[PDB]
Amino acid sequence: QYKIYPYDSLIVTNRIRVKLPKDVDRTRLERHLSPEEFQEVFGMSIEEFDRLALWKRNDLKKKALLF
Repeated sequence: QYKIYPYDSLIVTNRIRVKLPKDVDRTRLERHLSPEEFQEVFGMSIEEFDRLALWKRNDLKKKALLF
């Protein structure tokens, strides 16, 4: 559905090093990050995300330096 981009480059914390590409969204960047990376960068299991709601996925994303 989307293009699996690198978390190291996707992380806003690297905004100083490099900026995000053009073929990437900012509203739902979660879909641009692999499942193993999302659960590895967040801490919980990938299953938790799917079980959680959007509002939650968004909040956690920002905390993970995704937004």
